[PDB]
Amino acid sequence: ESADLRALAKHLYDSYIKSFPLTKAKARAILTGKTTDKSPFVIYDMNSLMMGEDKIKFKEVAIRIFQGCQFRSVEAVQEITEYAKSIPGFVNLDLNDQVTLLKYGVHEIIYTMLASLMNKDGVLISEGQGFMTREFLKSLRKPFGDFMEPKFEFAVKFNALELDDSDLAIFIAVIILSGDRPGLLNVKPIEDIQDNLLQALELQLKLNHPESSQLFAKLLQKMTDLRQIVTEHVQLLQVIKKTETDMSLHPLLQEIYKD
Amino acid sequence: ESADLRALAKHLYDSYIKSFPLTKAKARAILTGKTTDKSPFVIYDMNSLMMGEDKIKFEVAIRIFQGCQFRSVEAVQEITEYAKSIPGFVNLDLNDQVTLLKYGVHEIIYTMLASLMNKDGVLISEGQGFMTREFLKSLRKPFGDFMEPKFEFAVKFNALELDDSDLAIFIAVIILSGDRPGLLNVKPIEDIQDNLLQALELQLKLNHPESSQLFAKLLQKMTDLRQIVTEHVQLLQVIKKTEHPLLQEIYK
Ligand SMILES: O=C(O)c1c(Sc2ccccc2)c2cc(Cl)ccc2n1Cc1ccc(Cl)cc1
Repeated sequence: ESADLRALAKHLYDSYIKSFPLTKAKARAILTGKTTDKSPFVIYDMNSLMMGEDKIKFKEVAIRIFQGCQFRSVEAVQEITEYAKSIPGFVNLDLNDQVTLLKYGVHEIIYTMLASLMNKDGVLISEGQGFMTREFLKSLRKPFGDFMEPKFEFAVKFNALELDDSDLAIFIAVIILSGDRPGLLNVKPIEDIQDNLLQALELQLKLNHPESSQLFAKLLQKMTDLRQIVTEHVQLLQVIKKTETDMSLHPLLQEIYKD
Repeated sequence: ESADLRALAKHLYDSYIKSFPLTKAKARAILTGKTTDKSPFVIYDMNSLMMGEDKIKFEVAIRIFQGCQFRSVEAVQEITEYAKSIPGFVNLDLNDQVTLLKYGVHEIIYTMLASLMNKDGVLISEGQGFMTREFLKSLRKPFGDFMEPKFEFAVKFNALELDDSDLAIFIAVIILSGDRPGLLNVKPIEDIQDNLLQALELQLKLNHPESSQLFAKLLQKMTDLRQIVTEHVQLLQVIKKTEHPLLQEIYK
C-alpha cells in the first residue's frame, strides 16, 4: 500500500533530522546567502587558515587539516550509527551483520552527505562556520593535494540530481541495508528490508520530483560512483600511513578500514 | 468527557499490541504453564546455558549482560514506534521528542521487564527461554547483583495486577513527563500527560473497581522506577571499569 511506504518515509526523515545537525537544507542556505543563516568565514590560504582558529571554532598545515577532516569523520560515523539504529529492522538483525553493514556502508554515506556541504568551489567546514575552497585543498602537499578532489567531482554530479533531505534519508537507508557486503551471515533479511526501502524511495522520488524522469534509476546508478571513490580513498590512506608513520588514525576509523 | 478517555484508552492499547510483540497476557501464559502448547527452555546453571545458544539462537557473565543490552536497543525501537502513536507526541518540538525518549526509555524498559518476570526468574528471547533468578544471582561481582534489584521491583509491581490495556496508558504517562532535563516547551507535554492521567485514572477504576486507590499506588511506583534507573546507570559506571569499536558505538 502507498500509505505504509509514505509513513516509512516520514519515519526516516524524522530520524535523519534528529541524527544529523547539519542538513543539506541548512547547508544550502549558508552557501547561497539567505538570511535564515549567517555567513561563513572563507578559508582559502595559509593566511586565512590562521584567522580561522581565531574566528571559527576548531605539525604540517596539510596534515593538521587531515587530522581535522579525520576527526570530523568519526563524528559523522557516530551520527550515521545513530541513524541506522532507527531503521526498522536493523537492530533486530544479527549483530555481526549490523557491524558489517556499518563498517562498509559508512563511507558511502559520508561522501553522500559531504556533497550537501559542497558546491563547485569548496566545502563548508565546522558545522557550517567555515568554508574551505576547492583550490586551497588541491594546492596542498603532494599526498594531500588529491584527497578531496574526487569527492568534489562526485558532489557536483550528485548535487545535480537536486535531492532534498527527505529523499536523502531514504537513500541513506538503502545504502546501509545493502546485502552484498563481504562477510554478511544472513543476507536475506537485509535484502527484505532493502526491498522495502527501495519501494519507499521509488514512490518518494516520484512524488517529491514528479517531473524528474527516471530519478530513481539515476539515483541508484550513482551507487557506482560512491563505490569507486571509497576505493581511491582507502588506497590513498595507506600511502600516508607510511609517508608519515608519525601520524595516527583514531581507533574507530581504524576498525572501519579492513584491507 | 469520558467517551474520549475510553477512546484514547483503546487507541493506545491497539497501538501497544502493534508495537510490542510479547505482551503481558502472552508472557503470563508462558510463566504459569497455562498454555502448554509451547514450553520454554530453562537456564538454571552453567551447562543449561551453553546448551541454550543451540536451542534459542542468539566469559559467561559478560556475554550475558551484553545480550541484555542488545535487547534494550531492540526494545527502545519498539518504544519509539509506540510513542509516535500518542496523540500529539509527533506535534511537539523534535528536540522535546528526543529528550522525552532519551530519559523515558529506561523507566519503560524495567516496567515491561516486569511483565516478563516472576519470583523465580525472567523470560528471555521472545519468551522461548526462562533464566532463573537463582542462576543470575550466582554470577560474578558486579554481575551477580545486576538483575537482583529489578526482580525485587517486579514482584512488588506485578502485585498490582495490571494488564496490557493498563500498562498501555501507564507507560504513555511515563513518556510525557514534563520534568526531563533540557525540555524547551513543557506546556504541550504536561498538556498530554494530564490527558493520559485522566484516561489512566478512569481505566484503573473500570478495570479494577475492587482495587482501592490503585491510581495512587501506580503513581507511587514511579518513584521506585526512577530510583531503579539511577541505581542502574552507575552500575554501568562500575562495569565501564571491568570490560567492535563499532559495537561500542551502537551501544551508547
Ligand atoms: O533478549 C532477551 O530476550 C533478554 C536477554 S538476552 C540473554 C539470554 C541468555 C543469556 C544472556 C543474555 C536477557 C538477559 C537478562 Cl540478564 C535479562 C533479561 C533478558 N532478556 C529479556 C528482555 C526483554 C526485553 C527487554 Cl526490553 C530487556 C530484556
